[PDB]
Amino acid sequence: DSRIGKLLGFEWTDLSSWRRLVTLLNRPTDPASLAVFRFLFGFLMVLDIPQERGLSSLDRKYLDGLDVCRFPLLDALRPLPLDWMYLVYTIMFLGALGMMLGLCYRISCVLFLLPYWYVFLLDKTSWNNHSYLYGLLAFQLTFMDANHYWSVDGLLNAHRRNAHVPLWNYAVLRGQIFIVYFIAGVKKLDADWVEGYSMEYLSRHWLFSPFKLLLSEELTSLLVVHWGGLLLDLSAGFLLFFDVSRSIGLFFVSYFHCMNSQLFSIGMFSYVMLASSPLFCSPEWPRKLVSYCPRRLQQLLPLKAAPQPSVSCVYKRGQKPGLRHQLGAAFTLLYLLEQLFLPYSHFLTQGYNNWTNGLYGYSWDMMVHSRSHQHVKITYRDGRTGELGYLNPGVFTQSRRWKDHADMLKQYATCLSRLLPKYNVTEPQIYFDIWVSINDRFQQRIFDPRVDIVQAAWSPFQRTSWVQPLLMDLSPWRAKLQEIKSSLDNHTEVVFIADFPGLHLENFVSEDLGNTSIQLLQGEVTVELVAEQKNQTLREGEKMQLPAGEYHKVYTTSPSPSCYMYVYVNTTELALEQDLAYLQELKEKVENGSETGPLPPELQPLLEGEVKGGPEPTPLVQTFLRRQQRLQEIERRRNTPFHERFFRFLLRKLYVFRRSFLMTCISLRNLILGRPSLEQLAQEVTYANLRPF
Amino acid sequence: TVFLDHENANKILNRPKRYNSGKLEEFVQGNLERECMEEKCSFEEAREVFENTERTTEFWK
Ligand SMILES: C/C(=C\Cc1c(C)c(O)c2ccccc2c1O)CCC[C@H](C)CCC[C@H](C)CCCC(C)C
Ligand SMILES: *[C@@H]1O[C@H](CO)[C@@H](O[C@@H]2O[C@H](CO)[C@@H](O)[C@H](O)[C@H]2NC(C)=O)[C@H](O)[C@H]1NC(C)=O
Ligand SMILES: *[C@@H]1O[C@H](CO)[C@@H](O[C@@H]2O[C@H](CO)[C@@H](O)[C@H](O)[C@H]2NC(C)=O)[C@H](O)[C@H]1NC(C)=O
Ligand SMILES: *[C@@H]1O[C@H](CO)[C@@H](O[C@@H]2O[C@H](CO)[C@@H](O)[C@H](O)[C@H]2NC(C)=O)[C@H](O)[C@H]1NC(C)=O
Ligand SMILES: *[C@@H]1O[C@H](CO)[C@@H](O)[C@H](O)[C@H]1NC(C)=O
Repeated sequence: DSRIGKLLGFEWTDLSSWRRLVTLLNRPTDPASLAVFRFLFGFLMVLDIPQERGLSSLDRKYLDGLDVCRFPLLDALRPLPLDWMYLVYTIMFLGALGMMLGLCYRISCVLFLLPYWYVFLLDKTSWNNHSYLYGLLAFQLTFMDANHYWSVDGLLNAHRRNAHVPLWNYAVLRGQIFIVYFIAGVKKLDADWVEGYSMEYLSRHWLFSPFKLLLSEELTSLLVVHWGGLLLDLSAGFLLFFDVSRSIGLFFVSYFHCMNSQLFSIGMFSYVMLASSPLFCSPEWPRKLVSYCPRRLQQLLPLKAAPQPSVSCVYKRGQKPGLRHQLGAAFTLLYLLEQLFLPYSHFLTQGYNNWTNGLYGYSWDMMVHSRSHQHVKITYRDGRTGELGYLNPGVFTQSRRWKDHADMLKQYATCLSRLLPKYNVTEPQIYFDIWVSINDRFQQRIFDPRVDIVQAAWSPFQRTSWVQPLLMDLSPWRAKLQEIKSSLDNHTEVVFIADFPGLHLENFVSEDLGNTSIQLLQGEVTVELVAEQKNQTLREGEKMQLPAGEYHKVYTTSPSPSCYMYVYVNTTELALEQDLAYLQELKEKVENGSETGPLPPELQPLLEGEVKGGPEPTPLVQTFLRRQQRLQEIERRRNTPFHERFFRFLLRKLYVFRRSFLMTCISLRNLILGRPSLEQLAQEVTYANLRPF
Repeated sequence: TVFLDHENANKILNRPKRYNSGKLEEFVQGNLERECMEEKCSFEEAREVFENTERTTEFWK
């Protein structure tokens, strides 16, 4: 009767002793809501396996004989051949279906769990928060008794049909969702989110159009997107648990998740969170909801009778708890403590630390950092002759997350070291020079450009000495820089650079980019032209007009870092645009009746639109025709009815599913019965890739 | 294209976002993705987001 017991569902006396705590955490509860959540989660993962896990693209990702650089968490892991991987994904699909239908539930959970984590750990570049969440949910549900309501296993076994479940099944899931929301909220107490920098361009979307009717865009990008996000994180964490606030919280969270789903392309995360939101309701809502149906509907829906006793719960008359009862409470407490601690475990695993905190995926810092890379240079020195050469930025790689983490860079360096001898290169030394800015700051180096990464020292628990610190002393400049961005014309472009003392940047201005200038904002640098070996020492507020088509160098020779800017206009692009505008003006003058004289021979293809029975068109004519064709195609695309777009979307998804199933069938046949003739394989591959139509 | 030229390697002032958008639009796998990127923010911002559901894979396909 006490208000504390009514609000929180338990009295303090239940926490007096361990036995009473176990009895509280193992009290009876209705099994319906857990069953509904099981069905929704299983169905969503079944739909998600052929789309995001990569069943359709697996044939061009783990192709045999191809030399690519993987990024596994453990170097001991190695991918298996493609056929065995397809078998693993088939086991994943079977486990997901079994969880959805509740048939051999524990085996289904295990068969989904072990492959999923194996795939998740195999490639660090495919880590995201929602994949980690799906993994954690699958791990949790392996122990939970979710096969008690609306399950085929119940029909196959009467003892586990419409029976009670212990209370900790709901408690662990509620704690997980609360931890997700609360950690997401608290992580967003950073200067780059409360100030509106991260995701600043989300306020122009048409979904925010009604908000603009009362607020300006600049304020709408701060009060609504960011502050609304933080407040909604905390509110979704806390409101749903209490009785009075459930309706408003459900409405806000549902609308928030729908808007997030339509704004972003995260995938199935928003739908899974929508499925999890009802879990805070009473544990018996589906049963009483079904009770409000006519007799005919009830004949096929699950049972409406009251639940029967179970054997994995403590019933009060005294019943002595067994062993599973205690282990349930122990698992609940330890798992919740581990979930709380893991996001803040970055002070132990400092080898993975960078400008950001730890690897991406297990911190719930969703959409809080944005990065803009400017350049990536890979230099190699041959170990026998002394030659110096340059590799392509992204060779032997399938992702671009190696530009932001030291460990991935080390693995990439080792991969290059082992693979380069296939191209007549002896034992090399590899140097990296990468330019990146986070949340619209000066472009600065992220890694030391003088350190051989192959021979560099890296361990998981020790800080790296070749990761440049993030210079936040240049943070307030983000105001003034933005103003400079708004005072330029449609052709001029500006690139901001912040450089460390002693290091120098070597650049080659292309022949097209005439009218390029360098200006110093803070510090003291020396700009050297190598054609005549002449350098000028620049002070603040001085500008130099650099050569176009040669190399220059900029050296920093001050006690502190120097910030400067490159301002350029593509002269070739301007000339091409002016010539195209002149040609368009002549075409319009001819069309509207002016210029009565005969058209030039080169203009004849333009009006005709097809070069048939005549000399080949000039490059300018080709460019004009291509631009007109592209404009017409874009215009046709924009003026497209919604039903056609929806039909194309459905057809494309059907193609993806069909390709996945056919490739899996071919792989399984090859694995079981062996390999048929090569021409048959080519024909089958052609058949699988065929568009449905 | 494993080895890149000395002259072409040292080009800091080469449009990352414009080049990526042009490559995506020209590529058959893009076009619609290239058009969305042009209408939307730069693809570099999308990559910096890091939560996209295989944005590179979707653009390739
Ligand atoms: C991009 C944002 C958050 C990142 C994110 C994402 C993508 C998620 O998938 C999450 C899922 C679960 C938990 C946290 C998640 C998360 O942090 C800002 C959010 C933008 C959104 C449009 C805010 C809208 C606020 C509503 C309209 C209320 C406004 C209140 C009044 C002005 C009406
Ligand atoms: C132009 O000025 C720069 C300013 O430092 C000179 O550079 C340094 O150059 C010397 C001689 O080449 C090197 O020994 C130093 O190591 C350089 N400094 C750094 C920090 O790397 C440069 O030599 C001048 N140009 C000419 C042609 O003399
Ligand atoms: C190159 O220099 C700058 C861009 O690098 C531009 O010059 C502008 O020149 C016009 C001429 O009236 C001024 O109104 C602008 O204020 C200038 N912009 C500045 C100073 O940022 C232009 O793109 C090129 N100029 C020339 C002469 O080639
Ligand atoms: C400078 O502007 C020009 C404007 O044309 C850009 O160039 C074209 O450049 C692409 C490479 O991205 C070539 O494939 C095309 O053939 C060029 N167009 C022609 C010849 O009409 C150019 O990329 C810009 N940047 C630089 C560094 O020059
Ligand atoms: C030289 O290197 C190239 C790179 O593949 C190739 O011709 C071969 O590996 C080398 N040739 C000889 C004769 O060593």
